[PDB]
Amino acid sequence: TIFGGAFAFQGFFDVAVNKWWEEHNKAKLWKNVKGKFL
Amino acid sequence: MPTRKSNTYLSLVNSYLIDSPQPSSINYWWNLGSLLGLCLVIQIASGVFLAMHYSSNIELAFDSVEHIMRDVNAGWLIRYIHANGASFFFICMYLHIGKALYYGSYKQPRVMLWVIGVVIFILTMAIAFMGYCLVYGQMSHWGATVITNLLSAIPFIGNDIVPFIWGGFSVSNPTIQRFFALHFLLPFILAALVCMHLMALHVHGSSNPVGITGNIDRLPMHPYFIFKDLITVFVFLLIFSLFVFYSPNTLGHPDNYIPGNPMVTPPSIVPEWYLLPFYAILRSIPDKLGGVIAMFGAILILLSLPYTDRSIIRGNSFKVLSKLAFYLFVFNFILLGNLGQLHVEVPYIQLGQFATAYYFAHYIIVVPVISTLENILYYIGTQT
Amino acid sequence: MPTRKSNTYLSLVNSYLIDSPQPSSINYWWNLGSLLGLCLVIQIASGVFLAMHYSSNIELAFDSVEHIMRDVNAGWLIRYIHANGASFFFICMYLHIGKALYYGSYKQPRVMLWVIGVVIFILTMAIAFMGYCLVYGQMSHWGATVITNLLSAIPFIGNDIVPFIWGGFSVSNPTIQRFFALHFLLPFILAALVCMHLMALHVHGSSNPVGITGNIDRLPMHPYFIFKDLITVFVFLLIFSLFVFYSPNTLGHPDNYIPGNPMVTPPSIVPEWYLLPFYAILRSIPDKLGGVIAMFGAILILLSLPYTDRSIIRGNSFKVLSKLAFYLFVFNFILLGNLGQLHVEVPYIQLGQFATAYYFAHYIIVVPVISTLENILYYIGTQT
Amino acid sequence: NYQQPDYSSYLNNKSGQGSRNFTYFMVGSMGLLSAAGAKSTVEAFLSSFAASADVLAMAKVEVKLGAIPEGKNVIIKWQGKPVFIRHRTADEIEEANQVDIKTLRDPQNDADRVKKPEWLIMLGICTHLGCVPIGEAGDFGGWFCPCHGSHYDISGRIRKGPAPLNLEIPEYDFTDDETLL
Amino acid sequence: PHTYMGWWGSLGSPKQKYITQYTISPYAAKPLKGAAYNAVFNTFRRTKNQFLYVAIPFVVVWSIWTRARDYNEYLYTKEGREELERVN
Amino acid sequence: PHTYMGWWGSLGSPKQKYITQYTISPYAAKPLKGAAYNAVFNTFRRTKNQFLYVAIPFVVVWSIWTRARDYNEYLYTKEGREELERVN
Amino acid sequence: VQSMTSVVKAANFILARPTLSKIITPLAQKFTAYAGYREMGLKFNDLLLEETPIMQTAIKRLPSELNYSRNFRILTAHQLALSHQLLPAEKAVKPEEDDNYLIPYILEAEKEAFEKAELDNI
Amino acid sequence: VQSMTSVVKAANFILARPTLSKIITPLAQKFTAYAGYREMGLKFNDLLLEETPIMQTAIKRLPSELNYSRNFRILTAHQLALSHQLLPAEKAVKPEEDDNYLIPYILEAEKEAFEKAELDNI
Ligand code: HEM
Ligand code: HEM
Ligand code: HEM
Ligand code: HEM
Ligand SMILES: Cc1cccc2c(-c3cc(C(F)(F)F)ccc3F)nn(Cc3nnn(C)n3)c12
Ligand SMILES: Cc1cccc2c(-c3cc(C(F)(F)F)ccc3F)nn(Cc3nnn(C)n3)c12
Ligand code: FES
Repeated sequence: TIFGGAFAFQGFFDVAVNKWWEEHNKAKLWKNVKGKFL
Repeated sequence: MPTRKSNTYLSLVNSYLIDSPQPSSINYWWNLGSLLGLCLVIQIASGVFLAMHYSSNIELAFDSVEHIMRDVNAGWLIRYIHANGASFFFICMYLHIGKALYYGSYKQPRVMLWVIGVVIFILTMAIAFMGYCLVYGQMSHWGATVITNLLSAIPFIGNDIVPFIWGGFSVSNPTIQRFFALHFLLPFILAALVCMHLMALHVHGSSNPVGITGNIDRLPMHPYFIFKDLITVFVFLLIFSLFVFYSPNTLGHPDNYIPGNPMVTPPSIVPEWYLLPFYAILRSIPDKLGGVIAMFGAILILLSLPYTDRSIIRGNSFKVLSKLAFYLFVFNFILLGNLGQLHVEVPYIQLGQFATAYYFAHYIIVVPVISTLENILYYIGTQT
Repeated sequence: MPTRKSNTYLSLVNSYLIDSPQPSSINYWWNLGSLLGLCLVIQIASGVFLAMHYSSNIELAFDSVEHIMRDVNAGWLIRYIHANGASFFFICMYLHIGKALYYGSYKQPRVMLWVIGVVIFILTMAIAFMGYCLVYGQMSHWGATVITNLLSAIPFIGNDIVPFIWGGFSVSNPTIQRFFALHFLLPFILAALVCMHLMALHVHGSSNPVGITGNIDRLPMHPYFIFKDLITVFVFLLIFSLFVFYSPNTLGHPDNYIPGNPMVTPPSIVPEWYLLPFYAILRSIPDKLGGVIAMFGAILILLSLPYTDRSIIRGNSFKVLSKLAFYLFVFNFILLGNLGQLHVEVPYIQLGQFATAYYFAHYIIVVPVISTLENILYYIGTQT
Repeated sequence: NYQQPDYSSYLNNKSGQGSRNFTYFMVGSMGLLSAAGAKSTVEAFLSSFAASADVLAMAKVEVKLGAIPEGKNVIIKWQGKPVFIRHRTADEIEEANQVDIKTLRDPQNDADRVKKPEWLIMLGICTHLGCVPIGEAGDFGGWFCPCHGSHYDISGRIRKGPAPLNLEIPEYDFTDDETLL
Repeated sequence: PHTYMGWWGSLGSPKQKYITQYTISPYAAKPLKGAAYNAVFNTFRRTKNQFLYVAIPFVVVWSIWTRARDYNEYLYTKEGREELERVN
Repeated sequence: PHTYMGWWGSLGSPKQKYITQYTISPYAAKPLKGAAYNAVFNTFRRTKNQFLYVAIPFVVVWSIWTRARDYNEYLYTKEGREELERVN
Repeated sequence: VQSMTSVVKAANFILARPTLSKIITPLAQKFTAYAGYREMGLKFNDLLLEETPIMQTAIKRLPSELNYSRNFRILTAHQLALSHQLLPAEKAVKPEEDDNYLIPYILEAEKEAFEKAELDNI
Repeated sequence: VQSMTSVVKAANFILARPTLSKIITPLAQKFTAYAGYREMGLKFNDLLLEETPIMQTAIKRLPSELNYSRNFRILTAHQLALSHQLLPAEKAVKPEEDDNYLIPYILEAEKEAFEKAELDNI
């Protein structure tokens, strides 16, 4: 019963943090840099 | 107030060992409890003195054990003490449970205690098996493989839980390291469950052979039952010395001294003797999921025993039919254990199925029926 | 009776956490106790999850640690949690002891508690050091060597006890295996001393900042002080996360990441920060036997503190001179710790000698003299 | 009875339900945030129980294939479990040609149990209480489970014994004289 | 705490005024008064009384076990081979 | 068990008949009544009252430490080399 | 566990028919004799599990003389079990003294409990 | 720890000499004022460590009105510590109100204890 809200909060924070982190660290990530070294 | 009652620690030690009001009529069967405690203690001690020289790594495990045997001073003694003390711990626990069943110490007032005890029993075997997997002998490796494969039978989570417990795609170094850590710890969680068991006992006190209130005649634990515990402890240690020194490997299995390799399967993958009765059930039930369910039920039905025992009289000392049924149950349990170590031969497979059937039928039919019939017989006898 | 009071285990949990009558005036400094417990728990948890992947062998120890860091899922997180949680455990313990000294919780009614606490402290350091030796980094190896060599200073048994603890002629595989086993165990003995400390507390209850009887106004630990404990726990975990994630190695020493080799001595053999105050004493005393004696006395003199505190008033919150002396003692302790990590320079060696001198002088002069003077001042002030 | 102190200032401005609703919302939010944090911590710890990167890297390792006698059963150590790589001759293929829709716990054929008769791959671990079967004692002509005497057919199907399924076929792919897992 | 056992002052026993107890200081009594007679006569009495309840179940279980073991032995000997094939 | 603290029924406190206590259900009171004023004014009051007892020992110890550190730095600098030889 | 009321009801269910009484009563008498409790100085009622609120209530309502006799019988049984000796047939509890003295009180307590449960369940 | 008798003896030792009284009494008054206990509604005697058999005896021997006033003062001090607030100078305990009401009882208890120890030691 409790696990529902806990999982919802976990997913919300995870997706929000992941999006913000990717945008803020955009240029420094491997995914965005690989194209230059291709 | 005496210092043994004012000081909190000495107050507890007093309440449990000095002026604990035990019934005067308790025979030697009531000294097994303390014995078990001693066993646990010695195991822990031996275990610690093995952890100082044992290596959890898979390639070094068996070689480190042999290093203990051959090079470490008294290493052979501690190794054998630990190995045979596991078996002796289970002997004491089986006699413990047999006493509880015979003298009806599982009835209403101590049902809570009973439950805790059952948990301990399960935990204990789930510590013994772990320990047996540490040496990583042929039997160790293949027992770990068999058990972990059986855990795969769970439908929704069994497909991926087995790698989770292994730490890999098969029993390997992660598995042995995991078992070493969990095996060093779980006995210490069990040391807490032992204290919980002792408190659940102390709340209502201990039963007696006569199956009546002990409050009419109580005696302090000390000195009487302290010295009875000393007698049983010296007897236990004398038999333990017999096994440890003069015949240590009889209880174990020779194949465990072969370095384990997954490529070679021993002719008979069989647990140590005191897991045999349960493994027998695991062999009898066709379905793997059903097999594991029945194996754990063979223990958990002890939890239903207090409610299936409709007797109005505690214990069986004064109960003809109940004593007969209990002794037949004990011999059926021994037969089941004996079948556990044999191969899967025709008469043995049918006899194992029948033995499991009767083992469960004991709890779910015989105790109810026998208890009700005996209550009726008592009243209709004394009615005249 | 509510189920929380009839059931024995829920009765105990109620007596300790739910209806425990804590004084209403206890501030946040009284929440460190539970914090320490949490720390221990987390440490044990982390420790167990490290034992499943750590290899006690000397040649595999550091490599296994690096395996935890680089290969085991979340292994870095658990490793850093354990390492920084040792330091945080000692931070909480130092604040715990500081509160005990400041608010006079060491006085008559809880002297028993005090002594158990002191024992725990010693035991804890004798668990921390051992843990630091497991990694077998340069600092780990040379700290083990230094401590074991200092153990040799005992005249009658020091010549041969050192090989006894080593398991050999120098810190080697037997030593690291021995430390791993004893270090896995001693926290679990310490978990028993923690329970003993809790009972020695519960017998007389907990003090309060005002240093007067709390019986006039007590509140149940739940919900008030439970939620205060949650506040301090979340603050502790937030700071612990800062260190674990964003700055884990600042508390540790870089040299510990160098694989240890006895042939190379690092330029500075120094303990982690929280052993510095004691090691400083060990550096200051010329004689090795005298050095170890003074190092352990710096802890054990806390046992003499309750008897040297001749104050008729509990705590320092209303004691000008006592507060001044206590703060000067705290800053002297910090200075001693700071000198602990510095090399042996002329001003530093003289200042360390003076700092140890004043550290012991605190207990053996200042508390007696200051307490008696303050009792006299109170009475001669209020007499008008 | 007597005059109470004036709480006028201390009083909240919320209604009976509003203040209680907000308090319960805050307490529940704290409880569920704690639940989320504990779930994250416990999942991170339990992920340690899972296979480390080393074990994952070691698995899916190719085997040195090549020419071998027809009918001989080679052995490997892919992911710990023995692999019964056998190059069964055309005789085994012909024998497996006899279909079997009955008297077989899981009727199958070499159509799916093997890619080509020149290279047959099958994990040696048995079905009930997984063990390494003997390479020549099978009652059906294939591998035999020594623990229970179970017989494994040349196609890996369970012929007799306590077998709960057929001899597993690893997910190994084939190539030019190589095994590509 | 309605524990059905209390401490020494009140063990939960009912009122038992009219009963008297008698014992001699062990410093004045024999330790081995009944040992010789007990270990033989009393032990045999206990064993005889409790025998049937152990024997009858033991006889039943051991008879079944002997039948099963003898049948298995017969199966694995040559003369039983065919029946081993028939039963399996 | 003459513990100086008992359980709720008898905590060991003396008789306190003529005292009366008053509180409002928290569901009816402000949680933040004094937070704004407290965190500034009250915190500054506590800090000011307790400052001297921390400052005087701190200034003493830090002055001693600074003197020691400066002296050591002078010793290990070239200008102090001779003195380092003299003192050692 | 089984309510004394239920066992008494079953016993009366049997005893009301000589067809079954003539068969079971001899067997019941032999079973009670062989039960071995009489030789220890105990009556059937002494064996009953006291640790039950109904049983405790029934005991508390027991007359003084019966309560003292029961206490002495229990103490004698404990002493005999402790000393591993049994009363001879002369001192043993004869069958006719198994008077079921405690059954009426237990039945009264059971009736009170059943009435409470039945009344509060509507 | 220090016996109240000893501290009273030392205080009278000093006070008997103006040479030291004129120097210390102002310092003692300033130190008691700065002690900070008065602003919390506490008198000196309220701070005394109660958990001592002599002290418990002395409190038990205290008159009803003094005992109730002391209970209220202790409760007020606990409330003030809990609320992190102090009484203003108007509501604070004035210096003249530090009457040392509990000292006579503590001294009587100490005299009784010392007499017991002296008499049983011969
Ligand atoms: C209830 C407690 C315990 C039980 C029932 C138990 C049981 C066992 C058993 C059955 C074995 C197999 C030994 C053999 O096959 O010869 C074993 C081995 C082992 N156990 Fe324990 N164990 C217990 C506690 C411990 C503890 C506390 C430790 C360490 C502190 C430990 C460490 C080991 C080790 C290292 C081995 C293998 C070492 C060797 O055989 O050389 N066990 N245990
Ligand atoms: C494993 C370590 C154990 C310890 C330290 C322990 C301790 C004790 C002790 C000292 C007693 C009282 C004396 C005695 O009964 O011999 C007792 C009673 C009892 N134990 Fe255990 N025991 C253990 C195992 C178990 C287990 C696994 C069970 C599971 C059913 C169990 C069931 C009982 C029962 C039913 C009683 C009550 C006996 C009575 O009232 O006559 N014991 N325990
Ligand atoms: C190491 C784990 C520890 C645990 C689990 C623990 C537990 C507790 C708890 C919960 C309290 C009451 C609340 C509090 O004081 O925070 C307490 C009180 C106390 N502790 Fe500990 N503590 C630990 C460490 C220590 C140590 C090492 C000492 C050594 C001196 C110590 C000295 C005290 C004292 C003097 C008190 C009484 C405080 C008072 O009455 O106000 N504590 N302990
Ligand atoms: C009071 C309890 C404990 C304290 C204070 C403590 C302290 C420490 C410290 C200071 C270190 C040094 C780590 C570093 O230098 O980075 C350490 C390492 C270690 N400790 Fe603990 N420890 C405790 C309990 C435990 C427990 C319960 C276990 C296992 C169950 C354990 C196992 C280890 C291991 C394996 C390491 C080295 C592993 C690694 O760093 O990769 N310790 N400990
Ligand atoms: C070698 C071996 C073969 C088959 C089974 C087992 C077991 C076993 C373990 C459990 C439990 F789930 F509890 F782990 C339950 C039932 C079992 F049959 N264990 N072992 C090794 C062993 N046997 N006895 N010991 C001290 N270890 C086996
Ligand atoms: C690296 C090192 C050097 C010198 C001393 C030490 C100690 C140390 C240990 C003890 C005790 F006897 F208690 F073990 C007492 C005093 C000490 F200075 N320890 N260490 C490693 C370390 N430091 N801090 N930790 C968590 N481990 C040293
Ligand atoms: S070996 Fe157990 S069934 Fe295949």
